[PDB]
Formats: sequence, structure tokens, C-alpha cells
Amino acid sequence: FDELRIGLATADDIRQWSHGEVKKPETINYRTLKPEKDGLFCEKIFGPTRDWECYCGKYKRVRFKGIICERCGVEVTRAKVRRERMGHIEL
Amino acid sequence: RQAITRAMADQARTIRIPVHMVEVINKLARVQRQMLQDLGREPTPEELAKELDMTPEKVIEVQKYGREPISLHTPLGEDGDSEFGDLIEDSEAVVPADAVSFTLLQEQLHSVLDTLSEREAGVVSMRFGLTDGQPKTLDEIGKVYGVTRERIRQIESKTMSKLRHPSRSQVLRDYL
Amino acid sequence: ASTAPLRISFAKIKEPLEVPNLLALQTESFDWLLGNDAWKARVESALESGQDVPTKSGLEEIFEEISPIEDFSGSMSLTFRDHRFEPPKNSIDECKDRDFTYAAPLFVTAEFTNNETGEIKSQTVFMGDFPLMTNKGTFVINGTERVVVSQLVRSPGVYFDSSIDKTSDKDIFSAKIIPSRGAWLEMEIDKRDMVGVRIDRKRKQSVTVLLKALGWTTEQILEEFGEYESMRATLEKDHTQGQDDALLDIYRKLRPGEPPTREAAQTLLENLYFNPKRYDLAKVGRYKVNKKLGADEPLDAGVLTTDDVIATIKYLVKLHAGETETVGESGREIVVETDDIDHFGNRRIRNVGELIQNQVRTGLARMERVVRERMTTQDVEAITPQTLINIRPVVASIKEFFGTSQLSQFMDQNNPLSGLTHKRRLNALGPGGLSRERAGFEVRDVHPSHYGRMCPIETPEGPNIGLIGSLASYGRINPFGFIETPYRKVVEGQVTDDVDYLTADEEDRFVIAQANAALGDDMRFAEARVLVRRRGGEVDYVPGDDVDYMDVSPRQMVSVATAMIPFLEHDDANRALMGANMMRQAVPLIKSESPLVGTGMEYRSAADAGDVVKAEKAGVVQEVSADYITTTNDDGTYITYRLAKFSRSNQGTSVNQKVIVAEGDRIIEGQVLADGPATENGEMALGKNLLVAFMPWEGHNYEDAIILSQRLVQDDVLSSIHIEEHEVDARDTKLGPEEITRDIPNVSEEVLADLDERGIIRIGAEVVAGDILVGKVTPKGETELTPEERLLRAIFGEKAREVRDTSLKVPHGEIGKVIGVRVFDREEGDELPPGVNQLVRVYVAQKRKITDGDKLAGRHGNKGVISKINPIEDMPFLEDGTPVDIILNPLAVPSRMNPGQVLEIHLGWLASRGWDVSGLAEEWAQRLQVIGADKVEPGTNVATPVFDGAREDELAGLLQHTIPNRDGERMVLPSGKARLFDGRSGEPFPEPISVGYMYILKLHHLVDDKLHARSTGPYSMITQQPLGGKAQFGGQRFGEMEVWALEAYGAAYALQELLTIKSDDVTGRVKVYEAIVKGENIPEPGIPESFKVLIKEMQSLCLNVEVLSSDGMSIE
Amino acid sequence: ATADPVKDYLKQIGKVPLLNAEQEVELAKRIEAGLFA
Amino acid sequence: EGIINPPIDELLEATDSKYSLVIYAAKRARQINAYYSQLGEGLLEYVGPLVDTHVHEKPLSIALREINAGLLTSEAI
Amino acid sequence: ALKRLKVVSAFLQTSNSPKGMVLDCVPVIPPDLRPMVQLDGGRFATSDLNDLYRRVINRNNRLKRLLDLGAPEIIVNNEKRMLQEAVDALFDNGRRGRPVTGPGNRPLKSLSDMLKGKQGRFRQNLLGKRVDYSARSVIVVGPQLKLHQCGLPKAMALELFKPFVMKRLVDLNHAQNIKSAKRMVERGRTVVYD
Ligand SMILES: [Zn+2]
Repeated sequence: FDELRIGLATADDIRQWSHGEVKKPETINYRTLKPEKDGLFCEKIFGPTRDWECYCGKYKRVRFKGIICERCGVEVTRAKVRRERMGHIEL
Repeated sequence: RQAITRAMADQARTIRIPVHMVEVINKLARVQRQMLQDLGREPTPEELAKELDMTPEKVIEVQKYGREPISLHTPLGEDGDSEFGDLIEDSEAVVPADAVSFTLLQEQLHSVLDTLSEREAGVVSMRFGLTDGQPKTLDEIGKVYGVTRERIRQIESKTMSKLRHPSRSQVLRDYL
Repeated sequence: ASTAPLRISFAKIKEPLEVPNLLALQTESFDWLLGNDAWKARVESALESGQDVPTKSGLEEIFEEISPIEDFSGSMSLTFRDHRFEPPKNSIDECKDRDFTYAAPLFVTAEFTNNETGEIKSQTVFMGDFPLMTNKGTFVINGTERVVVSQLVRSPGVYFDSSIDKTSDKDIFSAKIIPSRGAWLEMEIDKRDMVGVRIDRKRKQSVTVLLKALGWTTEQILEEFGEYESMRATLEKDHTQGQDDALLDIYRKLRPGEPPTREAAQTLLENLYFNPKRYDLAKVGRYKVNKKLGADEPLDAGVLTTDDVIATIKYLVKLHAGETETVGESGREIVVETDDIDHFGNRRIRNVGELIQNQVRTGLARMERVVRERMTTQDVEAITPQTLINIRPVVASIKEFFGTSQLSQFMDQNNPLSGLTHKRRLNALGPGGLSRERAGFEVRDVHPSHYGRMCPIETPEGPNIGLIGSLASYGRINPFGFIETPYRKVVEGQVTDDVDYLTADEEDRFVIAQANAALGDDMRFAEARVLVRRRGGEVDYVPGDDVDYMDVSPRQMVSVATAMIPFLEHDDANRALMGANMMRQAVPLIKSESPLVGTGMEYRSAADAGDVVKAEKAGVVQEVSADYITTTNDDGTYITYRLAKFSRSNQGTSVNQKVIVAEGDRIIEGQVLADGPATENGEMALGKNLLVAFMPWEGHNYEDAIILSQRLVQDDVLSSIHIEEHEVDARDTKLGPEEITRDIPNVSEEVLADLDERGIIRIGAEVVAGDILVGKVTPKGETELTPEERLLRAIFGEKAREVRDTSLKVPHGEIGKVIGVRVFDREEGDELPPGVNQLVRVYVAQKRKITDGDKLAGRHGNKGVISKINPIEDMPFLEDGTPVDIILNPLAVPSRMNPGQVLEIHLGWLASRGWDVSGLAEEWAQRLQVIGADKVEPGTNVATPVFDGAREDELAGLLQHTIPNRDGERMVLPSGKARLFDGRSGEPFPEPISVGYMYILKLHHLVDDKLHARSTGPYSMITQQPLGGKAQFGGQRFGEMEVWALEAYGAAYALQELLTIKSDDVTGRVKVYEAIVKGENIPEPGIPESFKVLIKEMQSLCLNVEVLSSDGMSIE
Repeated sequence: ATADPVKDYLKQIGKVPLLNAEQEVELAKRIEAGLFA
Repeated sequence: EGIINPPIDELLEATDSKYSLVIYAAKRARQINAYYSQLGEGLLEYVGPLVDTHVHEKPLSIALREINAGLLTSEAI
Repeated sequence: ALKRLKVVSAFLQTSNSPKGMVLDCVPVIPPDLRPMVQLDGGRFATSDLNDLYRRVINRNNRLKRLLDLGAPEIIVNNEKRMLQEAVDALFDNGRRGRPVTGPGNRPLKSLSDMLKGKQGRFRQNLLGKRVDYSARSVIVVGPQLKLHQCGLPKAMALELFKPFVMKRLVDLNHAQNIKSAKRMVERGRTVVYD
């Protein structure tokens, strides 16, 4: 903490911040009450809803953290990453 | 009308409802409005169920599925006392009492295991994954340690007995 | 006769008029709205008595205003002729218990008629349930008693304003027509030496274009307006001429972007104003505009006409020219003058009837649009009244009114006085009216009109000061919505026993006297000089026979709450205001006692309040009991009244009702049988009366704190029951259902000791914080046992089961004996909302005694927190050994400027010890003898009306002539003080001390409810800081000024901890808790979470807010 | 460019020639002509 | 036996300021608390209370007691 | 010309190009900061940013579909205008004409609105924060106290000092272990008050 530089955020910078692309307005399935795919709240882009728990029922334990499951693409980690990770919308 | 109805079904509600569920909910809603008009009273669930021809469980299911969210950023009731999004608690917050109690449990358990013999404490630890989140089966332990699956089973049983003595049980009882 | 218990009256002047039904404001308004038998009965009674009254009801009127729907072909018509009600299905206690809005069916006969078919088809249709009002002016909705409070609004009509502009150096005059519903229009004159019109303030325009657009031609315009040069100048400077040219110009200005069209513009102008629907001026609007503009009998109900607009123009120019009297346009001569908005003739109360009527009107308008749409999309011969009308809008409007509205306010049942004061309030805040932000200085300030119409003493002291006020004692509502007041009739200097009701405007013309003015033995004035008031609030005197009207009772200007205070006249207005606000918070006690000294009006306030239970027949009681009382009228009808017992009110206070009548005592209609909360023998009793002595005492009553004996704790003198109700519901989630069972998991055995079979706490079982009221268990959950939990379970051989404990427990800091439990089951015949299979409510009732910290207060705005409760001996006792029950700091009363409390204390002492005055031949003795309050036994109560109280001479004389209480000596000296023996030291105090009996109240600002602490508790979600409130373990807010003060000290590390460790940092909170418990030193703070929230938020506004270090990138 | 964009949309519709029968059948005829083209 | 038991004036004249006194006594209190929570490592760097100590005490009371006695000294880097 | 010189020179000296005026990609707030949190009773809690992001995503999708097929200039231009209005409402709802009222009862919240005003982040959750380890109650007068003494009722003192009371209870062996100490303080036995 020495200086909070602030300035215009170009398109390249916003792409750099984003960990993915949001392509749908879907939020959560009305029955399973889980985030849908690649919409808002998507785990593939933002993060896992439950600690280290992916979406598809595959790798589901604290031991094997720091890997991406090829089924749903969720990167197992702490749920707190959902408070940091941010996406973007291409117009 | 087709495009308007389709897109109203697919983009009007915050929680996306599938089109067949949209037509089911709107059908039961309009027919319920009708029966309110004729009977002049709130219809009973069984009458609604026989009207829709489905079972009451489906009636309750769709009735609960046909709601809408309430916005957090709304007047909570007073003039300006924050909003509805500043009165409900979260579940992901780590209750510090729980965290410190769990850490104390970890310390006490580790000390009690250290009380036991080195091999005994080790085998029980792997059997219950106290070093790593994945406990190892009896045979699973009998590779790095070099003991037979029934041998490791036996010493695991003796460890279970030893820790079950009243000696190393007064402290751990109170943590449940 | 036997209506009220005997209360000696110190009043000097007889009152011809009796106080009306104090709750008339709500009951009569809703009677009118329903148009039931009562409203029409009063209508015919007034008609045969000659009194004016609206002879058309409320509901039927709004139905009739809806003309039959006409399609584009106009072939079809629906007639809503007659509306009717049916008895409600649910009883009132029933509706309260199972949470049903107390409503009744509402049918109406719809008649279908088509010219093409030439046939009439009549069929009855049901519009929906209608929230009905109980006899005590409340709407029991969803089990909670709401009350709809009146609303003050600016009446529709014309209003002229005079102002001064500093730049212009000359006066500026404006006019505004405020419609009931439609769009608004303004007419400013000589803004810059010309007159112009604001059609919704769309654009700059002149008056000449408007007149030309109308059929009125220039020649007659200048003929009528050639006598004023300003308007001639406006006419000549206007280059445009011709009706078509002006009309197209104004149409283009109003709706630019399209070519002007004659028919479209004419239709637009007709639609905006002349259409009866868009500009529906209320009956009050036309009623007042005809009187103001002076037009002699215009159309009784209708829209503004061109004649009205020209009349307003002429009125405005006449006002501007300086002429003060001018011939009315098509009317008599009238004064032309500016009118102030704040005058109470311009202010109208929207009683409950009108509010509910307006909401029904909006719902019916939506219904009209819906049926018109259906008619446009429906085939003939398949159209029926049953099928076409949609009833959703009416029900969905009358339901969205009573809930989610400022005017439908939660009842406050702290006591009967609070009930009445909630019923009679006139909330200026609300939809379509003066909001909190819109408040100014003028509206809050009292006006000379507020005399007998709106109590100026009492009002909330908060930011909404003065906006909300209580209706005066004798106030009554004009049918147009104005407030009337009663005045006696005076003729040739002789005040007559005849009464007339005057509104806020009619009062101006006449000159009104003062009720306090004395009168001779004959009915004439005793003194030629008499105080009077006149136009503009002037107070000048007018001796001799010149007045015509006088106030009927001196308490006209004071509401019920303020009227209760005795010796009000001696108190400052501020302290009387605070004493009126406080008297609406006294909680009922275990045993209530009527004031020894009080106004003579508490009987009426108690009786007309709905809490008390009075008889509807004159018979003989046959069975008296705590739960119920049975009576037998001479006719033969047997009626049993059920007395509520310890049923929770809205404020969590008991409503225990006692019984006064014996077995064989005769009864009269309206007589009182059972007291209510804070009542005694039908007399209001908001508290107890204590022996008070004024003296500083060791500083424990410093800064207005209070010292009271342990006698009050000992004898339960100040003790109040409090019943809390918390409930839990067995809902079904996606995993499964919830079970209410005694078999709660992961618990000990003794915790579930007092539970019932199905997991409900027994009745009569004392509880404490943490006790289990009802045992509930979650269906299941995905449990991934942690390694430590796995090992521990293996060791102890316990099976951690998917079912998880979620039982209801008493919130922290609580105590009480359960008094009742109610269970509602889905599978049973009872109905519940969707999902909830079972619902359980438990009542926990405690007897809070008076303790330290509790807020106490008297009637005159003297309040204080208890600071110490000395034993009975430490109290400085009197010459006969009686300890004083309460000490109060004298230092309050001089600065507080409320010496009325000292008067009350002396008169309370006088009331406690009787007096005998016979043949004394003294002036005060003569006054007492003629009044009839001469021979008074000890203990009986005494009455001093609010503005005819006992003169100080009376108090002095009675003090001289008190009854000797013991041994033949009077403990109080003629000065009204007494010798106080210090209880602790024992020596007599150096000088006498003032003592007497003062009425104190136990406020609802109890300490137990305020107390709250927090080690660590719930945390918010969007920002991880702790959340607020007491119910959720909320940490106090460290506002901006706190951090400013801490910076002023130079304390930086305390600020760091109070901002990062003690909130807003998830990593640091667990660490600090661990370090404190382990004893390790506090760890270094990190960064706060709210800062990361902010940087992420300003990252999402396309501002690359980057945190950088001096040497390149930083470490975080 | 004004507030309540629907008003500007309605103006953007403006005045266009409503189609009577022969007009629109001829338009559809040239539509199918262009389709084959 | 109170917050005001060590009077402040001696501490100010000892440390020549008031804020410096707060931070310096706080550092000493931290050191004594770290010593009291050693629980067995016995690091040579840590130094226990120089003045007598009660069976249960706050570290800061002892730190300020040491300042009042004056045996403790500070030195800015 | 002075104002023009100020802004143009401010852009010239700074390395960033002016084209940041016209954004191409819209960042979306992390979901946890706009929670669609579950509520008991089958109901839901949604923050208005969810609605505004849904609106912009919907309009962008519709614009893409309209561009994919050969579409008239009028419809596509009105669609781009709709997208512009949606983005403007997202960043600042109510800065042009009527606001995006959403449900109709109240204007929807927007990104800038959370960063502004009395209830904004700057003045409500960065300068003045709520704090743990605190309490509140009515105050009475105590004369017998000395100048540096204040009285705390039993309950408030016990609740404020929970960690310290736990540590002292475990150290004196009044309680066996930490969890038992928690249970005993919650019970409120006399030894806890001592
Ligand atoms: Zn997966």
C-alpha cells in the first residue's frame, strides 16, 4: 500500500481481469438450486459454490485441491474465490 | 404471440423456468383464478389437484416453483435504516468459537495420539486421515508400513481399544 | 347516574354540551363507506332533523360512477345497480386466532343489456372479500389489529399566492388550480409585466393564445378586459390571431415533432380537462371553488368550465390591480385577496372511509380497463357478467392497501389511551401528500385556526414534529372532509343554550368569545369587558354585547391525551407536549388504581375505548366468574361476555381484565362490567400514585434520576406482566420434511426433561436462556465427516447421523413461565401456507418488577431512570413514620418551567387526607360549598378539569383545613411542606420539605429490552462486517464521529483494531479469537474486506484501480 | 433522442404507407421473384 | 489496585512525551506477555517481569510498573 | 478553450489512450458480492445488479441474433440503442429520464449508486463500521464510584469478556476443557461470575 493508481480501464485490461466469458442470463436451475453453466453464478468462471466441491459430482474432497476437472471445468478451491473472481461480457 | 410468449417464458423470471413448467404454472394459475370466480372462495388443494388432473404433490411443487425473488435493496420498514440486505446472516462465515474449538480438538487429539506408541499412533492416524484429508483403508496402510492387511487391521483394533480406555477419554469426551 | 365512580369535582363552570363519542371519527366514516343500516339511519335522522348529510353511500357511489361499458359500437352495457353484504363467516376472536382478515362477502347485481340482442340478463357477481372494521375501529388483518389513521391534505380548488421578487423589486402574484385527480394548471400574472399560463409547466406561453384557442373571440375579450391595461398590453403584444392559429400553435408547443391537427388538438384539450374522468374534481373541490370564485350555484358535480377559467383570470387580475372588492363573475360582490395554504379551511382529513373508497376506486378502474379489453377481444352471445369481470384488481388493491401502506399503521395497545390517541391522529405524511422531505417551517408551525380542530400541545417530538397531530376533543368532521367545532349561540348579550358547528372558514366571519369568560347570575355577561378573538387570530377585546359565538367548554383546544393532565395551565407548552407523548407509553400493571387527582374526563376516555367490556342490556347478573360473566335482561335474552385473560397485545403486554360487578346488582345500558388493562372501575389508570418528597438525596437522583423505595419492589406496586410469543414451523425442504420430535440429535438427556410427547414444552414450566421450547430436527444433509470427527466417532462408537438439530431455543437473556402453546397441523383440517407442515407458537410470560435502570415518568413530562432502590428504612420518613415512596430532584422543576407538578403533589396530599369545610365564611370556602366539594372523606379521588382547575387559594385554604390524620395534628404545614426525618442519619432535616401524592407511570422503555452485548456473533454477507440489531446479536456501530474523536486523541492503534480486528476482516477475527483463548499476543492486522469490496466495485466501473508499491508492484 | 425511448421508437416508425390488398400481393410477388433470382 | 494506581506524571517526565510512552509501554507489555506464554521453549532473548508479579495479572500493569520504577530503558533505532 | 486545453492536455500527458471512453467489454461483479442467497420458506433474495446484468446480457444476445441474420437497419439500430440504455442503467440507473424501475415500486440499484450517498460504501461501510466486542444499555447515576470507574451489569460484562473468561476458567481448572468452559459460561454458574 503505497499508491492507489486509478485510470481508464481499456478493453484489453478488462479481458485480462476476466477468468472467462458470460454468454447466458441463466442464474440457477429452478429444481436443483445450483448455478447453471456459463451464465451468471457459473462456477467454471467465478468459482465453486462449496469448498473444493466441483459441479459434476467428480473430484469432491479437500485433498486433491488445485486441479481442474475435465467434466464441468470447475477449479476446486475455497469458495472464497467467488468473492474475488470476476467475469466479463462481450458486446 | 408465439415469439412474445416464448421469450416472456424464457427471460421474464429471475430463476429461469423451463417452458413446459411455464405453461403448467400459468395453466394452474388461470384455472385457479377461474374457480375462485365461480366458487367465490379459495379452492382446496384436492379440488385443484383433480381440476389439473395431476396429483396434489405436483400442485404443491408447481405452486412453490412459481414464485419471484424479493429484492435485498428495499426499504426495511423504517425511514432509512439500511435495507433488507443488511438484516439476514450468512452461513459461510466461520464462527470463531467453532474454529478455535476445532483447533483445540486437533491439538488435544494429536497429543493423545502422541501418548500412544509411535507405530500405533501412526496407523490410527492413517486409518482416519489426521495427516491428510483422505483416510487410508487397512490394506491401504499396509504398503508404506509393510504390514499385512490383517496385521494392520489387528493393530488398528488394538489402537481403538487402547484409546477407548478411560485414561485417554476424559479429555476427548467433552469435545464430542 | 351510576355511570362512573364518584369523583369530587373542582370545576367552576357548568358544561352544556357533553363530549361526543370519542371514536366517532373512525366508526362513522366506515359506517358511511359501507352504507350499511347505520349510515342510512343517521342520514334519515339528519334529514328529518333538517341537518345536511350525504344521502348517497360510499360503495354504491363509486359503483354508480362507473357508467356501463360501451364498446366502439356502443351496443352493450353493464349495470352495477345494487350492492349487498352477507354476514362474515369467521368470528372476530376466530379471525384473530387463526390469522384471517376479518372480512365479509360483497355481492352486486350486474345487468347485461345489448341493443343488438334487445335482451336483459341479470346475474349476481361477487367482487371478493372486503376487510371489515370491528365496532372498536380496528381492522383485524392477518391476526394483527391495524388502524387506518386520517390524512391531512390540501383540498382541491383554486389557490392564489402573493410573493415578492428581489430582482423585480415588485410583487408577483400566482394562481394554481389543484385538481382532485387530474393534471394541474397554473396562472402567473405579471411575471415580467405580462400574465401567462402553465399547462403542467410544459413550456412558456401567454394567456391570449389560450383564450383565442377557445371559442371566445378577441372583440369580446377586450370588451370584458378593456378596463385593465396589463391585459390589453398582453393582447396587443400577441401577434397571433384566430382560433385555429392559436390552437395549432399551442398544440405544436405541447406536442412538438408532428404537424398540427385541428381535431386532434381539440380532442386533446377536451381530454385533459373537460373530460369528466381525467379531471374528476371532488365534490369538496366544486363546493369550495363556487364559494371562492363567488359563482352562484354552478354545476353541483363536474369539471371546470371555460367560464370558471375566465372567472379565475378576472379574479387574478383584480387581485393584482390592488382592488380589494369586485363584482364576482356571474355572482355577487366578493373580496379579492390572497389565500394562505396553511389555513385549516384549506386542509382536509381523508378519513378511513375515503381512503378505502379511493383504493376500491383504483381497483375498479383496473377492472374497467380489463373488461374493456375483454370486450374488444370477445364474441357476442358468449358474454356474461359472471365471466367477463375479473375480480383480481379490487382484491389485490384492497389487500395491498391494508398491508404495505403508511396510513394502515400497526395498532399500539400499550394502554387504552394509546389506543384512542392512535385512532384520532391525523398523519400529514402519506401518499399524494406532504412527505417528510417536503416538510417546511410553515406546515409544522401552529396556526390560529387550530383551535378546537387539532391539538397544538401533543405531537411526536421526532423529526416529524407537528406534521402528526391529534384531533381536538370536540372535533367533528364536515362531510366534505373539513373539521367542525361546536360553539354556543349568543344574542343581545345573552349566551343561549343552542349549539352550532363551525368549520375553519365560517369561524372567520363571526367574532368568537372565550369560554373562560365569566357570566352573571342571569344568563347575561357579568362584565362588559370580555376577551374575544376574531379574524386572523387576533385577540383584541370587545366590551359589551357584540359577540355571537363562544366556546362551549374550555377544553375544546386540547386532545384527550393532553386533556388528561391535571393542572395543565401551569405547565410550559414543551413539558405538556412531552407529558402527552409519554402518557401514551405507560404499561398496565398487576393492579391498577385510578388517579387520586386527575382530570374529570378519564372516565370517558376509558369507557369509549374498546378495551373495557360494557353491557348491551339492562338486566341482572346471574353468574360472575373470572373467565366469563353472564347477564339476563328482563326481556329474557341471556348474554355471556368472555373476558380475555393474559392474551398478548401488540406490545407484548398483558390485557388481563378484572370484574367489578357483584352477583345480584342491577345493571344499566352502557354500564361497565369488567375493567381493561390500565383501568379501574371504568376509570383510566395508567400507573400508581406514590408519596413523593422533593429533595436531593446523596446524588443518587442527580440529573433527574429517581429514587424509590424497595416498598414498590416488595408490594408489587409497580410490576407489569410481559408475554412474548415466538414460533417455529415444520417446513419441507428438498431433502425431506422437518419433524417436531422429542428425539433431537446430539443432545444430552436432561435438556429434554420438561418436553411433551411430540416435542413441545409443557405448560407452566419455567424456562431460561438456552432452554428447548420445541424440538425440531433437519431432515438430512450431505455430511462429509472430517478426519478428526471420524476418529472421534470411531473412538466413542457414536454414529453422527444425517439428521441435524435445528430446534427452537429461547433467545439469549430471557426468563419466563410458559402459559400456552398452540399447534397447527397441515394434515389436520386447519389450513397453513404452502410447505409448512406444522406450526407451533409458545407464550412465555414473566412478571417484570420495577428495577434499577427502568424508565419512570410522571404526567408533566418529568421522566427519569431508576438509579437506586433503597430499603424502606433509608427513606426519609414523615412525622408519623410513613416513608416517602419516591424522591425527585427539585432542580428539575424551575428550569423545566412545569410548576404544575408541585401543584399536583400538594393537591394529591389534600385528596389523600380528607377535609371538612362548613360555615367558614371564607371566599374559597364559599366557592367550595357552592361547588359541592366541601365535605370530603379521606381517600376519595378529586377532579380538576384541564383549564378550570383548583385555584391556588383553594389549595392553601384546604391545607389550613386538612383532616387530622392522627392524634389531632396535621403533618403538613400551611406552606405545604413537612418535617422529614432522615432515615439513614436519623436527625430531622434542617428545614421542612415539600411532600404529597404524585401520579407516576411505568414507561415501556424498560432496561431488560434495551440491554445487549456481543462477544462475537452473526456476520453480514455482502460485506463481512457484523450485522445490526438486538435480535441478531448485533455489534454497536462505530460511526464516523467516533473515529474522528479517536483520531483527535491521537490513538491510532485502537482505531486499527476497531476497524480491522474487531470487524471487516475474516482472516483476523478467527486469529484474534484463537490468540485470546490460547493467551498468545494479538496478531498483526491484515487488510479489511470492505476495501476489497470497494476495489472490486470500482474495477467493475472500468476504472483499473490498481494497488502499487514504490518499488514496482506491491505485496498484499 | 429523448426520455422514455418507446416514444422515440414510435416516432421512428413515423409515417409509412399502409398496404392494401393488391399492394401487398404485388410486393409478395416481387419477393418471390427476388427469391428465385 | 487500579487503572490510575501508577500516576501518569512520572511516566511522562520519564519518556518526555505521551504517545511515545504509550507505544513503549505497549512494546514492553507485548514482550512480557510473550514470555508468559512461552510454555517451555525458553528462548534466551525473552525476559520476564523485572518487578514482582501477582499470581494473575495483566501484562500492561507490569510494563507500566517497570516504567515507573525506571529500571527499563528505550532507544530509538 | 481553457477547459478544452485542460482535458486534452490531461489526456496527452497520461499514457492511456482516449478510447477508454467507449468500452468494448463490460466487467461483471463477482457473484458473491451480488448474492442470490437462499431464503427459508422457498423464497429468494436477489440484488438488483442481477436484474441489470440479466438485462444487458439479454439485449446483447438479441443483438447478436439480429446481426446473424440479414435484418433491417431500423431494428438493428433500435437494438443497439436498447443495449446502450441497458449498459447506462447498469452503471448509472436514473441519470437519463426515468430510471429502470424494475418491479415498479422503487428504482433499481446500480453500480454507481452503491458507491454514492449516505448509504453508499464510502461513508457507511469504510469510515463507520460495526464492531464486535461491544454492548449498549441505559445509564444510571452512580455517585459512590471514583472518577475512573464505570459499572457494567453482570450479563453485559460476562458477554463482552467471553474469550477472557474462558481462558481464565480453563487455567484455574474450574472447567475441564475449552468447550466445557463455553458450556459453563453459557450456563452462568457462580464460579463464572467469580
Ligand atoms: Zn466436475
